[PDB]
Amino acid sequence: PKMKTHKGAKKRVKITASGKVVAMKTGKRHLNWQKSGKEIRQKGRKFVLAKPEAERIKLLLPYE
Amino acid sequence: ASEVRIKLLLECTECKRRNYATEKNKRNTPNKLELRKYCPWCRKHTVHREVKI
RNA sequence: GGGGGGAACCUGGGGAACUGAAACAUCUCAGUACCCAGAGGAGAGGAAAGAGAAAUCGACUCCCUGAGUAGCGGCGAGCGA
RNA sequence: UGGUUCGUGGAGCCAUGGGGGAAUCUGGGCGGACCACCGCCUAAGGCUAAGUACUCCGGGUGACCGAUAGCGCACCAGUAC
RNA sequence: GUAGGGAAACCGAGUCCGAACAGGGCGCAGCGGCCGCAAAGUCCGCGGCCGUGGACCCGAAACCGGGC
RNA sequence: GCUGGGGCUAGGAGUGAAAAGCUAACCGAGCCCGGAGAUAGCUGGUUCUCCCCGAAAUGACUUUAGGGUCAGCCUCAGGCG
RNA sequence: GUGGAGCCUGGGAGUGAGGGCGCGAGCGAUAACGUCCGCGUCCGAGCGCGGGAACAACCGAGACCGCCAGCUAAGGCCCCC
RNA sequence: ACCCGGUGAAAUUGAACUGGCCGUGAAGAUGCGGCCUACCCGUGGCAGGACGAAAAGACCCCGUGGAGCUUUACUGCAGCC
RNA sequence: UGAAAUACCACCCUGGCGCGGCUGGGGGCCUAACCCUCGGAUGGGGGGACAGCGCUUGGCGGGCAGUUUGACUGGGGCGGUCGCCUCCUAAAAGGUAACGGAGGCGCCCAAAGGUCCCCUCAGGCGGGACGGAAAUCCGCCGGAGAGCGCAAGGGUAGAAGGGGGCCUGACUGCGAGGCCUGCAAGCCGAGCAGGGGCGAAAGCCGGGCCUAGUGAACCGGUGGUCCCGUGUGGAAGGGCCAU
Ligand SMILES: [Mg+2]
Ligand SMILES: [Mg+2]
Ligand SMILES: [Mg+2]
Ligand SMILES: [Mg+2]
Ligand SMILES: [Mg+2]
Ligand SMILES: [Mg+2]
Ligand SMILES: [Mg+2]
Ligand SMILES: [Mg+2]
Ligand SMILES: [Mg+2]
Ligand SMILES: [Mg+2]
Ligand SMILES: [Mg+2]
Ligand SMILES: [Mg+2]
Ligand SMILES: [Mg+2]
Ligand SMILES: [Mg+2]
Ligand SMILES: [Mg+2]
Ligand SMILES: [Mg+2]
Ligand SMILES: [Mg+2]
Ligand SMILES: [Mg+2]
Ligand SMILES: [Mg+2]
Ligand SMILES: [Mg+2]
Ligand SMILES: [Mg+2]
Ligand SMILES: [Mg+2]
Ligand SMILES: [Mg+2]
Ligand SMILES: [Mg+2]
Ligand SMILES: [Mg+2]
Ligand SMILES: [Mg+2]
Ligand SMILES: [Mg+2]
Ligand SMILES: [Mg+2]
Ligand SMILES: [Mg+2]
Ligand SMILES: [Mg+2]
Ligand SMILES: [Mg+2]
Ligand SMILES: [Mg+2]
Ligand SMILES: [Mg+2]
Ligand SMILES: [Mg+2]
Ligand SMILES: [Mg+2]
Ligand SMILES: [Mg+2]
Ligand SMILES: [Mg+2]
Ligand SMILES: [Mg+2]
Ligand SMILES: [Mg+2]
Ligand SMILES: [Mg+2]
Ligand SMILES: [Mg+2]
Ligand SMILES: [Mg+2]
Ligand SMILES: [Mg+2]
Ligand SMILES: [Mg+2]
Ligand SMILES: [Mg+2]
Ligand SMILES: [Mg+2]
Ligand SMILES: [Mg+2]
Ligand SMILES: [Mg+2]
Ligand SMILES: [Mg+2]
Ligand SMILES: [Mg+2]
Ligand SMILES: [Mg+2]
Ligand SMILES: [Mg+2]
Ligand SMILES: [Mg+2]
Ligand SMILES: [Mg+2]
Ligand SMILES: [Mg+2]
Ligand SMILES: [Mg+2]
Ligand SMILES: [Mg+2]
Ligand SMILES: [Mg+2]
Ligand SMILES: [Mg+2]
Ligand SMILES: [Mg+2]
Ligand SMILES: [Mg+2]
Ligand SMILES: [Mg+2]
Ligand SMILES: [Mg+2]
Ligand SMILES: [Mg+2]
Ligand SMILES: [Mg+2]
Ligand SMILES: [Mg+2]
Ligand SMILES: [Mg+2]
Ligand SMILES: [Mg+2]
Ligand SMILES: [Mg+2]
Ligand SMILES: [Mg+2]
Ligand SMILES: [Mg+2]
Ligand SMILES: [Mg+2]
Ligand SMILES: [Mg+2]
Ligand SMILES: [Mg+2]
Ligand SMILES: [Mg+2]
Ligand SMILES: [Mg+2]
Ligand SMILES: [Mg+2]
Ligand SMILES: [Mg+2]
Ligand SMILES: [Mg+2]
Ligand SMILES: [Mg+2]
Ligand SMILES: [Mg+2]
Ligand SMILES: [Mg+2]
Ligand SMILES: [Mg+2]
Ligand SMILES: [Mg+2]
Ligand SMILES: [Mg+2]
Ligand SMILES: [Mg+2]
Ligand SMILES: [Mg+2]
Ligand SMILES: [Mg+2]
Ligand SMILES: [Mg+2]
Ligand SMILES: [Mg+2]
Ligand SMILES: [Mg+2]
Ligand SMILES: [Mg+2]
Ligand SMILES: [Mg+2]
Ligand SMILES: [Mg+2]
Ligand SMILES: [Mg+2]
Ligand SMILES: [Mg+2]
Ligand SMILES: [Mg+2]
Ligand SMILES: [Mg+2]
Ligand SMILES: [Mg+2]
Ligand SMILES: [Mg+2]
Ligand SMILES: [Mg+2]
Ligand SMILES: [Mg+2]
Ligand SMILES: [Mg+2]
Ligand SMILES: [Mg+2]
Ligand SMILES: [Mg+2]
Ligand SMILES: [Mg+2]
Ligand SMILES: [Mg+2]
Ligand SMILES: [Mg+2]
Ligand SMILES: [Mg+2]
Ligand SMILES: [Mg+2]
Ligand SMILES: [Mg+2]
Ligand SMILES: [Mg+2]
Ligand SMILES: [Mg+2]
Ligand SMILES: [Mg+2]
Ligand SMILES: [Mg+2]
Ligand SMILES: [Mg+2]
Ligand SMILES: [Mg+2]
Ligand SMILES: [Mg+2]
Ligand SMILES: [Mg+2]
Ligand SMILES: [Mg+2]
Ligand SMILES: [Mg+2]
Ligand SMILES: [Mg+2]
Ligand SMILES: [Mg+2]
Ligand SMILES: [Mg+2]
Ligand SMILES: [Mg+2]
Ligand SMILES: [Mg+2]
Ligand SMILES: [Mg+2]
Ligand SMILES: [Mg+2]
Ligand SMILES: [Mg+2]
Ligand SMILES: [Mg+2]
Ligand SMILES: [Mg+2]
Ligand SMILES: [Mg+2]
Ligand SMILES: [Mg+2]
Ligand SMILES: [Mg+2]
Ligand SMILES: [Mg+2]
Ligand SMILES: [Mg+2]
Ligand SMILES: [Mg+2]
Ligand SMILES: [Mg+2]
Ligand SMILES: [Mg+2]
Ligand SMILES: [Mg+2]
Ligand SMILES: [Mg+2]
Ligand SMILES: [Mg+2]
Ligand SMILES: [Mg+2]
Ligand SMILES: [Mg+2]
Ligand SMILES: [Mg+2]
Ligand SMILES: [Mg+2]
Ligand SMILES: [Mg+2]
Ligand SMILES: [Mg+2]
Ligand SMILES: [Mg+2]
Ligand SMILES: [Mg+2]
Ligand SMILES: [Mg+2]
Ligand SMILES: [Mg+2]
Ligand SMILES: [Mg+2]
Ligand SMILES: [Mg+2]
Ligand SMILES: [Mg+2]
Ligand SMILES: [Mg+2]
Ligand SMILES: [Mg+2]
Ligand SMILES: [Mg+2]
Ligand SMILES: [Mg+2]
Ligand SMILES: [Mg+2]
Ligand SMILES: [Mg+2]
Ligand SMILES: [Mg+2]
Ligand SMILES: [Mg+2]
Ligand SMILES: [Mg+2]
Ligand SMILES: [Mg+2]
Ligand SMILES: [Mg+2]
Ligand SMILES: [Mg+2]
Ligand SMILES: [Mg+2]
Ligand SMILES: [Mg+2]
Ligand SMILES: [Mg+2]
Ligand SMILES: [Mg+2]
Ligand SMILES: [Mg+2]
Ligand SMILES: [Mg+2]
Ligand SMILES: [Mg+2]
Ligand SMILES: [Mg+2]
Ligand SMILES: [Mg+2]
Ligand SMILES: [Mg+2]
Ligand SMILES: [Mg+2]
Ligand SMILES: [Mg+2]
Ligand SMILES: [Mg+2]
Ligand SMILES: [Mg+2]
Ligand SMILES: [Mg+2]
Ligand SMILES: [Mg+2]
Ligand SMILES: [Mg+2]
Ligand SMILES: [Mg+2]
Ligand SMILES: [Mg+2]
Ligand SMILES: [Mg+2]
Ligand SMILES: [Mg+2]
Ligand SMILES: [Mg+2]
Ligand SMILES: [Mg+2]
Ligand SMILES: [Mg+2]
Ligand SMILES: [Mg+2]
Ligand SMILES: [Mg+2]
Ligand SMILES: [Mg+2]
Ligand SMILES: [Mg+2]
Ligand SMILES: [Mg+2]
Ligand SMILES: [Mg+2]
Ligand SMILES: [Mg+2]
Ligand SMILES: [Mg+2]
Ligand SMILES: [Mg+2]
Ligand SMILES: [Mg+2]
Ligand SMILES: [Mg+2]
Ligand SMILES: [Mg+2]
Ligand SMILES: [Mg+2]
Ligand SMILES: [Mg+2]
Ligand SMILES: [Mg+2]
Ligand SMILES: [Mg+2]
Ligand SMILES: [Mg+2]
Ligand SMILES: [Mg+2]
Ligand SMILES: [Mg+2]
Ligand SMILES: [Mg+2]
Ligand SMILES: [Mg+2]
Ligand SMILES: [Mg+2]
Ligand SMILES: [Mg+2]
Ligand SMILES: [Mg+2]
Ligand SMILES: [Mg+2]
Ligand SMILES: [Mg+2]
Ligand SMILES: [Mg+2]
Ligand SMILES: [Mg+2]
Ligand SMILES: [Mg+2]
Ligand SMILES: [Mg+2]
Ligand SMILES: [Mg+2]
Ligand SMILES: [Mg+2]
Ligand SMILES: [Mg+2]
Ligand SMILES: [Mg+2]
Ligand SMILES: [Mg+2]
Ligand SMILES: [Mg+2]
Ligand SMILES: [Mg+2]
Ligand SMILES: [Mg+2]
Ligand SMILES: [Mg+2]
Ligand SMILES: [Mg+2]
Ligand SMILES: [Mg+2]
Ligand SMILES: [Mg+2]
Ligand SMILES: [Mg+2]
Ligand SMILES: [Mg+2]
Ligand SMILES: [Mg+2]
Ligand SMILES: [Mg+2]
Ligand SMILES: [Mg+2]
Ligand SMILES: [Mg+2]
Ligand SMILES: [Mg+2]
Ligand SMILES: [Mg+2]
Ligand SMILES: [Mg+2]
Ligand SMILES: [Zn+2]
Repeated sequence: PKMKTHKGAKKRVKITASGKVVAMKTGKRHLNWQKSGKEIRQKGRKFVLAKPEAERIKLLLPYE
Repeated sequence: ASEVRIKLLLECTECKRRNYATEKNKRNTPNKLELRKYCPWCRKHTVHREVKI
């Protein structure tokens, strides 16, 4: 039967127009008091997943 | 951080928003910290007061 | 008038486990297997105390599509209108 | 408690084992807690073809098998054992 | 498939963060003498490999249901 | 005490002067059919020919350590030069 | 320096039990056909060929096929030879 | 038991044209090397070898395998309050 | 006369008693539901609104049920170990293993942070009341052997060491370019804008001489934002930013 979309990926990740995979930086969910503003700030950005991991995640999103 | 060395927030005195988190030793510094910091809402420097985290 | 029988099919009353989650308990397998009662050439459902946003539609059943969407989920594995 | 995509979730809707317990259109249920507004619908009686499912049975047809294959059985087989 | 960016409202060859007109992220773009061609993309066939099913084949000890 | 005949108690159940004994010639949970092609990161096995290339047994992480994911190393197609 | 060199994109892997030897160390006992890293090498996959009596990895050497032709390598030239 | 007449199994079995020593070899060789010994084929006997047969080691470890049993392991359930 | 002031008629407080409404517990009794029983039963007797039974609450609960009960390892167990930092092993780039050799971390500091200004150690000898090997003072020599919160190493006085003044950059919005690297992380960072601190200025400042002082998701809390809000306006509940 047809593949199901993986919803954990669909809730964490986006495929861009050119087929890159974009996610949120990790590491600012908590324990932030002693992190510099630089660390908090740059962790607020999206980042492009490395190619091997992006390929796997895109196979989990067959209908995006 | 420990029991004596607490985490805390710094609240802008003028708009009341918490703009910074930091720490202190509450045995060495039992009084609430007051420090001038840039408040991004007021867009100026402002006295900030220690507030519970 | 009933009783009993009939390969599957159907509805109702009950209802697992291995397995999957690379352990496992919620979760999955699955309301499946199976037991039982009943039905008939079918059975169930059916003529809105409906749908749900169209100033709208107009019983029910069944196929395609909507759609692996909306969502549900130790937000895991998966499940899924 | 069950059903639903809904696993307690903001949890409505449909069903109901326990307790309490109305009203007859100025009555009542619903539009996902709740309230107001605006609309939809008429619960607690029953029946109802057809389109759908299956293949014991009959026929037709195979880029189906050809006796270790094809049904377990081409033959006195659910037999001998 | 012909538009993307943004959690979203929303804006749109832009958009998001931002006070910014800053900086950055993600986006945005044919060969020939009008007709050719070649091409987004998409459909169908074919082939490799992946997902779901027992999924290359044979093999437990066991677990469960209904009977004997 | 032994023994014939007629009876009753059974599968997480019976029966046991107790050995986890016995319950139809293997009982720490009978047998048959079914779920069922359970699951097996294990062992075995895997069938014509010729031609070109041609590894690895390392690193990281892993209830991981004889299993994996990514990287390294092999190969094919397109491109660069 | 034109090589089964290199770089880029993508399809398919297998491997993630290594082992001997030389050198450099640690562990061990200035033990092990011991053990754990490093550089190299061969076997693995060259248990195809010559030498080493025999013998994966020591020395010689990378087997496309055929020849009752020639030159060499290591190692040999008294007989087995 | 043995010889003759009658009847006539079995496990096992890669194929066999199946000697000793000292070596070598995956470390205990009929099968490799060197050497020694040895005409061809049976019959009755003996058990040292064929790491002889049987039984996919019960020990031991490993598998995120199973099952019985225990408890102030976890989480439920019957039962009782 | 006080805050209020007077006879008299209201409403209602305080607190109490007494009659009743109504119900909460308790004590007692009754019988008829319900239960037991009696040659006899539309009855007699006994129990009795208890017990039994339905729904629901919390509890005890191997009698039973499903399971879990880590890895590394010169076999396994036992013991030890498991992430992070420093040195060595490590073969003069980087990296490099063993249950190889040695030590440390799971904090801390409101100054032990920013800047400006000033200052320079340990130690030896000589001299000095109480005063000593070493308290504080003076002189001479003394480049770094002291110091730098804590392991070790590197670094360091031409300061990163010691003292003082003013301060909060222990910034907000970003970030060219890199180090490292399987991923995910981790690290360094000029420069631009906002609003500042110190300095006459050049300038420095996005914590700390440096390398340990740490924890991905999920789930949830708190502050803010006012982005979503299931016909509509709200609300419930979410998202986003921060913790
Ligand atoms: Mg999820
Ligand atoms: Mg984060
Ligand atoms: Mg986290
Ligand atoms: Mg957060
Ligand atoms: Mg949060
Ligand atoms: Mg810090
Ligand atoms: Mg900071
Ligand atoms: Mg901060
Ligand atoms: Mg921010
Ligand atoms: Mg679609
Ligand atoms: Mg799309
Ligand atoms: Mg009947
Ligand atoms: Mg019957
Ligand atoms: Mg009938
Ligand atoms: Mg049913
Ligand atoms: Mg019934
Ligand atoms: Mg049922
Ligand atoms: Mg049923
Ligand atoms: Mg049951
Ligand atoms: Mg289960
Ligand atoms: Mg299964
Ligand atoms: Mg399955
Ligand atoms: Mg699965
Ligand atoms: Mg499982
Ligand atoms: Mg599994
Ligand atoms: Mg298991
Ligand atoms: Mg399970
Ligand atoms: Mg189910
Ligand atoms: Mg069936
Ligand atoms: Mg019937
Ligand atoms: Mg019909
Ligand atoms: Mg009918
Ligand atoms: Mg009907
Ligand atoms: Mg009607
Ligand atoms: Mg669609
Ligand atoms: Mg289901
Ligand atoms: Mg209810
Ligand atoms: Mg529910
Ligand atoms: Mg449910
Ligand atoms: Mg929820
Ligand atoms: Mg619901
Ligand atoms: Mg309602
Ligand atoms: Mg009810
Ligand atoms: Mg109801
Ligand atoms: Mg009305
Ligand atoms: Mg009404
Ligand atoms: Mg209703
Ligand atoms: Mg209702
Ligand atoms: Mg409605
Ligand atoms: Mg009709
Ligand atoms: Mg009909
Ligand atoms: Mg019909
Ligand atoms: Mg038909
Ligand atoms: Mg037929
Ligand atoms: Mg044929
Ligand atoms: Mg034929
Ligand atoms: Mg035949
Ligand atoms: Mg046949
Ligand atoms: Mg024939
Ligand atoms: Mg057949
Ligand atoms: Mg037949
Ligand atoms: Mg016959
Ligand atoms: Mg979007
Ligand atoms: Mg915003
Ligand atoms: Mg831009
Ligand atoms: Mg760009
Ligand atoms: Mg064309
Ligand atoms: Mg095409
Ligand atoms: Mg693939
Ligand atoms: Mg299947
Ligand atoms: Mg199967
Ligand atoms: Mg299959
Ligand atoms: Mg397959
Ligand atoms: Mg058994
Ligand atoms: Mg089980
Ligand atoms: Mg079990
Ligand atoms: Mg049974
Ligand atoms: Mg007897
Ligand atoms: Mg008897
Ligand atoms: Mg008898
Ligand atoms: Mg009995
Ligand atoms: Mg019995
Ligand atoms: Mg029985
Ligand atoms: Mg049993
Ligand atoms: Mg049974
Ligand atoms: Mg059981
Ligand atoms: Mg029993
Ligand atoms: Mg007895
Ligand atoms: Mg039997
Ligand atoms: Mg027996
Ligand atoms: Mg058992
Ligand atoms: Mg059992
Ligand atoms: Mg038996
Ligand atoms: Mg059956
Ligand atoms: Mg099954
Ligand atoms: Mg099986
Ligand atoms: Mg299993
Ligand atoms: Mg095959
Ligand atoms: Mg080659
Ligand atoms: Mg490795
Ligand atoms: Mg990893
Ligand atoms: Mg681990
Ligand atoms: Mg490891
Ligand atoms: Mg293990
Ligand atoms: Mg091991
Ligand atoms: Mg394994
Ligand atoms: Mg790979
Ligand atoms: Mg290469
Ligand atoms: Mg190519
Ligand atoms: Mg090559
Ligand atoms: Mg190559
Ligand atoms: Mg080339
Ligand atoms: Mg490739
Ligand atoms: Mg290929
Ligand atoms: Mg392939
Ligand atoms: Mg492998
Ligand atoms: Mg692999
Ligand atoms: Mg491995
Ligand atoms: Mg290995
Ligand atoms: Mg090995
Ligand atoms: Mg090695
Ligand atoms: Mg090894
Ligand atoms: Mg060596
Ligand atoms: Mg070596
Ligand atoms: Mg030498
Ligand atoms: Mg040497
Ligand atoms: Mg050596
Ligand atoms: Mg060493
Ligand atoms: Mg010696
Ligand atoms: Mg070795
Ligand atoms: Mg050695
Ligand atoms: Mg050695
Ligand atoms: Mg080697
Ligand atoms: Mg191999
Ligand atoms: Mg060779
Ligand atoms: Mg080679
Ligand atoms: Mg060789
Ligand atoms: Mg060889
Ligand atoms: Mg040879
Ligand atoms: Mg050789
Ligand atoms: Mg030789
Ligand atoms: Mg020779
Ligand atoms: Mg050799
Ligand atoms: Mg050798
Ligand atoms: Mg060649
Ligand atoms: Mg010559
Ligand atoms: Mg020579
Ligand atoms: Mg010679
Ligand atoms: Mg000669
Ligand atoms: Mg004779
Ligand atoms: Mg004879
Ligand atoms: Mg022969
Ligand atoms: Mg012979
Ligand atoms: Mg030897
Ligand atoms: Mg041998
Ligand atoms: Mg020998
Ligand atoms: Mg011989
Ligand atoms: Mg021979
Ligand atoms: Mg030979
Ligand atoms: Mg020989
Ligand atoms: Mg020989
Ligand atoms: Mg010979
Ligand atoms: Mg001899
Ligand atoms: Mg003989
Ligand atoms: Mg013998
Ligand atoms: Mg004998
Ligand atoms: Mg032999
Ligand atoms: Mg023997
Ligand atoms: Mg023997
Ligand atoms: Mg044997
Ligand atoms: Mg054997
Ligand atoms: Mg076996
Ligand atoms: Mg075995
Ligand atoms: Mg074994
Ligand atoms: Mg055995
Ligand atoms: Mg044992
Ligand atoms: Mg062992
Ligand atoms: Mg075991
Ligand atoms: Mg485990
Ligand atoms: Mg494992
Ligand atoms: Mg287990
Ligand atoms: Mg068990
Ligand atoms: Mg069992
Ligand atoms: Mg009384
Ligand atoms: Mg009475
Ligand atoms: Mg009485
Ligand atoms: Mg009484
Ligand atoms: Mg009661
Ligand atoms: Mg209650
Ligand atoms: Mg309860
Ligand atoms: Mg317990
Ligand atoms: Mg148990
Ligand atoms: Mg299970
Ligand atoms: Mg566990
Ligand atoms: Mg565990
Ligand atoms: Mg272990
Ligand atoms: Mg050991
Ligand atoms: Mg070892
Ligand atoms: Mg060993
Ligand atoms: Mg050993
Ligand atoms: Mg232990
Ligand atoms: Mg790590
Ligand atoms: Mg090194
Ligand atoms: Mg070194
Ligand atoms: Mg080095
Ligand atoms: Mg590097
Ligand atoms: Mg250790
Ligand atoms: Mg320690
Ligand atoms: Mg100061
Ligand atoms: Mg001095
Ligand atoms: Mg002195
Ligand atoms: Mg003195
Ligand atoms: Mg003195
Ligand atoms: Mg020093
Ligand atoms: Mg220390
Ligand atoms: Mg200073
Ligand atoms: Mg200062
Ligand atoms: Mg000032
Ligand atoms: Mg960069
Ligand atoms: Mg990286
Ligand atoms: Mg780190
Ligand atoms: Mg500025
Ligand atoms: Mg300024
Ligand atoms: Mg300034
Ligand atoms: Mg100034
Ligand atoms: Mg300035
Ligand atoms: Mg800066
Ligand atoms: Mg410091
Ligand atoms: Mg400082
Ligand atoms: Mg520090
Ligand atoms: Mg960190
Ligand atoms: Mg989770
Ligand atoms: Mg959340
Ligand atoms: Mg909010
Ligand atoms: Mg709004
Ligand atoms: Mg609503
Ligand atoms: Mg609304
Ligand atoms: Mg209003
Ligand atoms: Mg609104
Ligand atoms: Mg409001
Ligand atoms: Mg809100
Ligand atoms: Mg945050
Ligand atoms: Zn403010």
